Amino acid sequence: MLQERVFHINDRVWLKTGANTWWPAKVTSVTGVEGVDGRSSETGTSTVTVLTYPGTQNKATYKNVDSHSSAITFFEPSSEKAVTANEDLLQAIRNAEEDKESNALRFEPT
Repeated sequence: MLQERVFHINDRVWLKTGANTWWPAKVTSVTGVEGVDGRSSETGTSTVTVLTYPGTQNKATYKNVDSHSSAITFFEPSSEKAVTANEDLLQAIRNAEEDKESNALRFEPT
């Protein structure tokens, strides 16, 4: 009984940092209780902690939230439309590109 789309570790989505600054977000599928995300936050406190990828100047942070979908969209970056003069945005653009619900699946790891 899943939704229309599928959820993966990579989770290709867009996160808004302000107004003209956005960064890639990936859900590791980590609850903050004991697996309450399989039912509903209404039960206890099902919190899904996600950790993006490290950039060139900014490092990935970890935050626990029900989903934060109201802050992040479901799509991919434009790259060129994001290119301007953001060192951090540059590195973020690369990650978001690599993370496509199939990261570390086709290419061999380190």
